[PDB]
Amino acid sequence: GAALHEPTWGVDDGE
Amino acid sequence: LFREKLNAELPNLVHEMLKQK
Amino acid sequence: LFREKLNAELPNLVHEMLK
Amino acid sequence: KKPSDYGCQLHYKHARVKGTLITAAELGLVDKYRDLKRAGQDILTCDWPYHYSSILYACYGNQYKILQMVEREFVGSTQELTAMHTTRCWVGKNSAMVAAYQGHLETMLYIIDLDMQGKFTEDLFKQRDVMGKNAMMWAASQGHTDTIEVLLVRSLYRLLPEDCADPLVLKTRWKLVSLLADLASHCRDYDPGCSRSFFQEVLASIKYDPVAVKLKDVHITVRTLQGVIVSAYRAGMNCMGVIMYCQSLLQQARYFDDLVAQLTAWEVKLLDTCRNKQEVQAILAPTEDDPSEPVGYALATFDKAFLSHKFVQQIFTEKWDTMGVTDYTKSLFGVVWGGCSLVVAFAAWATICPLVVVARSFLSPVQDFMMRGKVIVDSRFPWHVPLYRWLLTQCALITFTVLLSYLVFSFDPSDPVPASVAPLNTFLAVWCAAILVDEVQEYVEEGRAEYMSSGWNVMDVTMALSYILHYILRIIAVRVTDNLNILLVVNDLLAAAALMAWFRMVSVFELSSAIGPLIQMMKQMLIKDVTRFALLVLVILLGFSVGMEALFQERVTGVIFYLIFAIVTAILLLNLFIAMLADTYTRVSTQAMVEFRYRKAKLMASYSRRDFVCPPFNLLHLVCAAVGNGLPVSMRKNETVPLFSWYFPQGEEMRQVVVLQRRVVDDFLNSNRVALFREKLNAELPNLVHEMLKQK
Amino acid sequence: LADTYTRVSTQAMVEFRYRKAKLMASYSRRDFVCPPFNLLHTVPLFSWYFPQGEEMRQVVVLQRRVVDDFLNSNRVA
Amino acid sequence: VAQLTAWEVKLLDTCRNKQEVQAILAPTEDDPSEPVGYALATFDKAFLSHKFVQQIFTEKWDTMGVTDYTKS
Amino acid sequence: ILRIIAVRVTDNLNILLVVNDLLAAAALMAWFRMVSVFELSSAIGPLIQMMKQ
Amino acid sequence: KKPSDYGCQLHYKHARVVEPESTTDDGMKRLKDVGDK
Amino acid sequence: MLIKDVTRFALLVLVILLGFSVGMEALFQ
Amino acid sequence: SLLADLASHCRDYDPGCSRSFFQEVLASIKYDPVEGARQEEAAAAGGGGSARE
Ligand SMILES: CCCCCCCCCCCCCCCC(=O)OC[C@@H](COP(=O)(O)O[C@@H]1[C@H](O)[C@H](O)[C@@H](OP(=O)(O)O)[C@H](OP(=O)(O)O)[C@H]1O)OC(=O)CCCCCCCCCCCCCCC
Ligand SMILES: CCCCCCCC(=O)OC[C@H](COP(=O)(O)O[C@@H]1[C@H](O)[C@H](O)[C@@H](OP(=O)(O)O)[C@H](OP(=O)(O)O)[C@H]1O)OC(=O)CCCCCCC
Repeated sequence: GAALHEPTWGVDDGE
Repeated sequence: LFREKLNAELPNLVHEMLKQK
Repeated sequence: LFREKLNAELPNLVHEMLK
Repeated sequence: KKPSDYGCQLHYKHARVKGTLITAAELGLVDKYRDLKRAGQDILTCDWPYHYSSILYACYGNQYKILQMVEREFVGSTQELTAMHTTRCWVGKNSAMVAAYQGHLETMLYIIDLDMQGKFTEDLFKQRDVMGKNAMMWAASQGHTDTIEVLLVRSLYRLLPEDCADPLVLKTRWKLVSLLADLASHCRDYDPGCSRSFFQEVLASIKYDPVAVKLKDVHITVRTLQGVIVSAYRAGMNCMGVIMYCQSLLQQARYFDDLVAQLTAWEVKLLDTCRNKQEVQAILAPTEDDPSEPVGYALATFDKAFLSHKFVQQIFTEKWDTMGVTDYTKSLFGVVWGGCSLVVAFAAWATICPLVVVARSFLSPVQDFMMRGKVIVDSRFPWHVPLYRWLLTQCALITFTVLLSYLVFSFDPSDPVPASVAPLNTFLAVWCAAILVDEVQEYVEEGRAEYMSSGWNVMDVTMALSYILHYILRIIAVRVTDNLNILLVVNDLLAAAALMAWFRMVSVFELSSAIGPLIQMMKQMLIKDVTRFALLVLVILLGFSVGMEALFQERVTGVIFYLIFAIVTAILLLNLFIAMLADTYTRVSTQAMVEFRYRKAKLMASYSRRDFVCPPFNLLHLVCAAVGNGLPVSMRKNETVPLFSWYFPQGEEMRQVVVLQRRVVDDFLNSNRVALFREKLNAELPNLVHEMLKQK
Repeated sequence: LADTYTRVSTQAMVEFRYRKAKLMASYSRRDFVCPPFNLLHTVPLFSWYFPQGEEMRQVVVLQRRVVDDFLNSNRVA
Repeated sequence: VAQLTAWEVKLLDTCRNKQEVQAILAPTEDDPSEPVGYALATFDKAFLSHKFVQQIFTEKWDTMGVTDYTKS
Repeated sequence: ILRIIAVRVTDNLNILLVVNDLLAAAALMAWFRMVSVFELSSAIGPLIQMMKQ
Repeated sequence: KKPSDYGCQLHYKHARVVEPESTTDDGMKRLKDVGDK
Repeated sequence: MLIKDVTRFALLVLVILLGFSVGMEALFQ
Repeated sequence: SLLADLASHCRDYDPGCSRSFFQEVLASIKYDPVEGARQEEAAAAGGGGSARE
């Protein structure tokens, strides 16, 4: 199951 | 123990909820 | 490793389910 | 009606139910103060046992309304008001110290209000009293947290410039002055019916028109400190300085340890935003526009989270060592060859250093050759390697511990009259004059607090006293040409200089981690846990030594039952002393790599400014530095050379540094903007989890 | 040695600051003089206890600014 | 116990100045229930040793900085 | 009290040997009470509380 | 008006001597210690 | 403790006991 | 109701009408827990204003 891939969403959109 | 079946499954559950979205 | 990316980044996942 | 189980447990138990402008202002009558003035009086009337003026009483009893009524016809020029607010006290106060002496928000908002007008010609809150306190050191010592926040907003307001024109720097100046006008929001003037809230002209001259009160709306949280750090950087400032300056305010406030430990982790967060050495020296650089060194500031406020970072430790390493000479120790070839060149070069030092002292101060081009150095540190010019200045002041230190131990080992009272003026005793006395002259010119050159903080600057003076007052009491009291007396103190002070001599030798392990963080540990539980435990033992030991005398003044069941109380109390105290050093061990063994790296960076900077000479030559060079001006530097080359070489850059290297720090700081301020955005979402999850379980 | 070190390291300032607060409040309720002048011959604890008029109106506004942000804080934690 | 003890220090830390410390610790005429006097009567240590409650005693007990003219 | 009974009937081991014993306990408890000046001072205050606990 | 409340806290204290043409790079900086021969 | 606790302490106890011995030597003469 | 669950028995001493355990304290409270939840979970869907914060 994608041995070094992991789902990422996003840390951005601050002020 | 049902949560431990879900504990080692989160990179297949977080990938679905970020595809259904 | 995804537990140390859902612990410190849980507020950023419950934000993209809103939009 | 009987009180509940909660009622009669918690509820309140008991059943409750002159003139002369001295007591005129202390009480608060506004009309009485005007009528006595119109007849004729003194507005600076001084009472004897505490020098309290009539103006200063109104600041004391929170009746600011007198001090507005004084403004109507009783002050002329704006210089006259400062003579009446800063008069004195008997302990040293002025009007803004007595109003912050006790918490007087309604008055300390007034003296702040007159200061933002510019009605005073003086910085009225920056003055000091005879004790040494401030206008904000008084509000933090008592703990008046309501007027600390009024002082902190002013000090955060004077930071941001008036001259700049920028929407992000004019938004968070009206945001600060509104935070004081909302903080007053009441308490109108002495004359009723006047449009004067408490802050009108300071909100007017700000250029900002905007287009259920919580607790984060009327206080200084992290959200308004980030709004100042980014907005002092817009006006053009050192972002490593404004963080180091805002932290020095909140450490003085003493009641904000939520914002000190947030600002401390904002300067470690900024430091490792850099990648390489070229990017660390960019943001730490005092260029010509903002000549503010934050390296020189942080080793003046002892900033241990800054000074022990892994990046700041390598901008000092490239100056004081940059050859790996400190790591020619953990090897088999380095010790037997690098140590062999040490005893050679030290012997090369002592037989050439007085020769280059006199040649430096007289007219010769070898003073140009001694300046030929100090821009590259290597073994081509070893005199400006700051490690090789540290090795020679320690090799001269070890010699003084041997040569004074050699004195007591070959010593007897059978020597003749030519023993007081000796080839050995007189040379060890000009050393102790060279020590005491060095400690004088390390006191006034650095300062009082930067000198009495090391812990060995006492032992430099003490063994330079107990040998000067041994050589003097060898010619004043011992048989050379004088009379006979009790001379035990003459031979007692020699070991008083010999004990502190070998104790001074432990400074050679001020480097060497794992030998280093034991000496600080040894000097931590000796200055705070030895003079402290031996006072509490002393007042207990006087109980037993007097309680012993009361027994034997007028049997075995009287004394052995007295002795078992003493053996128990000695064990019950030794139980408490061992748990008081094993406590202090645990307080300093956890910071063993922060307390060491900070104490290392305070001598990689102290020895990087100073010269290559004078553990004994502060009487051999100072006598030729005054002569060289009489027929040219004494201690002025520490201060002219600015501690580094990547300081003030002329030309088009400043054109790259200011370009470089706008890719470090702007890649930092959009990282605090992301970490704080999660804290806006952190305390919102019972309104976000309720939506995703409704959209679903 | 290790049963006092458990207590010296953890709770020693807390044992000190509590005894200091029971000493500064034993004198806010105390009467007149010490053993000298003792045989020679319902006051409130704090001066801010029981605000009466406008001082009461500000405090009851002030405690709903602190408590309602503390109960709002524990609901999220 | 160790959650309620860690809720009464968490409320005391929520107060940011001195007026908000004596706003929750003061008995009004409506609810005349003093919590300071109950802390002295049950020997509460985690409340009475806090730095915002150690301040409100020192302002009634000293009020002139006489204990501050010592570090000179 | 017991020092004015020292002018009465002479026992001198039953009566006089307890007179000096009370005076040592009168003074040993008095300088332990002299520790109570450091109740307010930090860095000696925790020394008295740990000697109490 | 000059030392604006952190100017006499943080600005560089001493008076520097402005050299006319001083390159602060890695090379062409150490021209006064090594030769150009 | 012979590797890590002797060579960092017995050098530092030695600089203390040599100072106390010399400070004793000038008090026995 | 946390105590009426902790009893849940004690058909008291007779064939009397089962007297659950607290049948005259729960009925003295003026609360119906099907009308209380509906005006709370829906007022909390407007962000706030259900009871307090
Ligand atoms: C150390 C500076 C003070 C020494 C001078 C005091 C000499 C006797 C003065 C007698 C005149 C009485 C006038 C004052 C009346 C009074 O209240 O006396 C109480 C006090 C004296 O006044 P105080 O309230 O100011 O005493 C403490 C003390 O100064 C602490 O050192 C501070 O903590 P600190 O070390 O962190 O700075 C405390 O500050 P804080 O309050 O914030 O906890 C302060 O309360 O009662 C006494 O007379 C006790 C005698 C004090 C001598 C203590 C010797 C301790 C030596 C080792 C400590 C240094 C190492 C520090 C370790 C962390
Ligand atoms: C004798 C060696 C040859 C001369 C070279 C002189 C170089 C010098 O003085 O180094 C200190 C020396 C080495 O000690 P030591 O073997 O424990 O090595 C130190 C330590 O082990 C770490 O590796 C380094 O700390 P860190 O983990 O990286 O943080 C540290 O360098 P720095 O990073 O702390 O700077 C190392 O120096 O200490 C002494 O005991 C000898 C005292 C005799 C001093 C000379 C006589 C007065």
